[PDB]
Amino acid sequence: ALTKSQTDRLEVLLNPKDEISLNSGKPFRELESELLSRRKKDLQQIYAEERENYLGKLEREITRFFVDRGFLEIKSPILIPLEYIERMGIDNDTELSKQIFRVDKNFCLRPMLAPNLANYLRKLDRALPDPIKIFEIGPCYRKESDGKEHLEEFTMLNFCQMGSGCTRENLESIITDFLNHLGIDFKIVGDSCMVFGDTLDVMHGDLELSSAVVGPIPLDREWGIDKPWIGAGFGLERLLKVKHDFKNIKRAARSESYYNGISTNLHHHH
Amino acid sequence: ALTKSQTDRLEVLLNPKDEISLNSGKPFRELESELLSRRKKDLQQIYAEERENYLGKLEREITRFFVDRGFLEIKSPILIPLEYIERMGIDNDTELSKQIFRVDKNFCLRPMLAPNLANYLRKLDRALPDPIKIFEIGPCYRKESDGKEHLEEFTMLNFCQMGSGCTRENLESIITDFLNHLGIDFKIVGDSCMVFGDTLDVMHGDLELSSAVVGPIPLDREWGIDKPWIGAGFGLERLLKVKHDFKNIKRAARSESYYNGISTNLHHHH
Ligand SMILES: Nc1ncnc2c1ncn2[C@@H]1O[C@H](COP(=O)(O)OC(=O)[C@@H](N)CCCC[NH2+]C(=O)OCCc2ccco2)[C@@H](O)[C@H]1O
Ligand SMILES: Nc1ncnc2c1ncn2[C@@H]1O[C@H](COP(=O)(O)OC(=O)[C@@H](N)CCCC[NH2+]C(=O)OCCc2ccco2)[C@@H](O)[C@H]1O
Ligand SMILES: [Mg+2]
Ligand SMILES: [Mg+2]
Ligand SMILES: [Mg+2]
Ligand SMILES: [Mg+2]
Repeated sequence: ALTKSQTDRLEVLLNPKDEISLNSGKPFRELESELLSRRKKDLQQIYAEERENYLGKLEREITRFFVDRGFLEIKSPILIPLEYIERMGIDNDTELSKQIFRVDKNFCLRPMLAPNLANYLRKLDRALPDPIKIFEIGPCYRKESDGKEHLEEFTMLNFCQMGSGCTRENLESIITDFLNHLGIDFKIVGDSCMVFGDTLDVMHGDLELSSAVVGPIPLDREWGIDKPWIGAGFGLERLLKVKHDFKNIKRAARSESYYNGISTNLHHHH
Repeated sequence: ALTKSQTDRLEVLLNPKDEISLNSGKPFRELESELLSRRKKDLQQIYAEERENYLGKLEREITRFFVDRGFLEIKSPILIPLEYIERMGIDNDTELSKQIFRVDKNFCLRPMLAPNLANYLRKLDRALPDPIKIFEIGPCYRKESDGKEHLEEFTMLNFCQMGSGCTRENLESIITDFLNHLGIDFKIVGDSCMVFGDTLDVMHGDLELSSAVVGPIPLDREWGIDKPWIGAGFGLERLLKVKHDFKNIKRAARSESYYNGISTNLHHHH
């Protein structure tokens, strides 16, 4: 019989495609040696052939998709003023407020892309023709209980449009074209959150890929926005989790422990 | 005569290619209106044509260069254990130690990529053939006096090789092939730093593009490295500064104030 420590170690080395059972009586060593060989060969093939990191590669694929559809690529600060949190309507006694990583006294790691993108929409409206279409991909941060679907350090895509064409129909059509491009099935369900109000959540089974919003909303005034807008935020690690059938989202994260979902800890267990 | 406030505002709107003088007596308005028109047209053309962010585009170009030359693309954590700082030989009473953004009690924003990459080298050595070649591009953080050449939030490339081929000659040859690819002239000068010891600094005039190291070094033991290695770190914003002849590195940074070196603040000054 395998101990919990042993079972945990074999789970680390097991990949979704494997058809190997941890409950069929084989000694821990036979199982560990088999899996280590498979994972070493997996890394050897990546190194010999493509050499691209899944998170980087997905960012690049997504970037191409939105640039080709007329959206401006944004790269904004990750370390942001703490004041942006308050101004997003996140009161400091709320749950999301307790998820913020504070830095020094007056800054934080951004938990979302929206405030920076709201500032870009306002500013670009002075220069660009209608409709204004922009997107950003990059790191975001939230203190979490984690579990299998949450990370403290994750990667968000947020695209948005402001001016004409900002209807629920167009928003759903963009989401549909995007997830069709990635080859991911989904449904849309109505939900709500404290910050934006009513949302359209993009679901893969019970897993939330995205929350999306059809503006305008009352918050807009605080960011100097006064036109219709639509936008959606997606977690890249969640997209990878679905695409590669990972059981735990940690396999898709920035990590020292996994590379393209393959364990980097290829020592023997004792 | 222009006030300091006026001169500063016009400097924000001026771009390197402009042949417009702020010292030839024209009223502030004539100058401000001219520059605003140029910058709006610059943004309009980016939006109509390419839509790519310089920092993102450069990351993608660099990634392709190193992947095609046999280096594995790494995406590791930005938020790292504070203990990694100590173990890099950065004592807490040193100057670099005072540049660290601490997060909670036991973490920090990484000020460099090396510790994460050292862990990857050690781990991948259990799986990959000689030589092991890896690189990472991403955000790094240092409290700075700033000025025209430093940012608190910047983007580093670090490539490294471990095993065979880890000579000064090969390191210089990679650096040369890389900067030749980017179309940037440079020289190499010997320097030294507290962490790695003797370095080879890659200079464009008086501007440091990179520090590079030929190992092994005594620090290696603390990271479980015991083979020869070579590596170099480059700032992407510094590369952009040179490529686009920016006067201030802030034009190349993740920002809400500049997009591809063009001011996003296109209001009228009073
Ligand atoms: N902990 C953790 N780990 C992994 N993935 C995670 C995660 N937490 C979230 N995700 C993934 O991100 C997606 C979106 O997160 P969310 O909390 O549901 O939604 C928001 O953060 C929100 N900002 C998304 C965009 C809403 C539309 N708003 C917008 O476009 O604003 C644009 C500009 C503007 C105008 C006025 C105001 O702002 C999760 O679904 C998950 O995948
Ligand atoms: N504040 C600020 N703003 C803009 N750009 C900045 C900046 N500070 C630095 N830069 C740019 O980064 C380049 C490198 O920074 P550095 O301090 O000179 O050098 C280092 O950080 C160092 N880690 C670079 C790599 C050295 C080689 N080491 C390595 O490859 O390790 C690999 C693994 C290993 C094995 C054993 C131990 O580790 C600046 O030149 C500037 O452009
Ligand atoms: Mg949540
Ligand atoms: Mg949601
Ligand atoms: Mg320095
Ligand atoms: Mg240096």
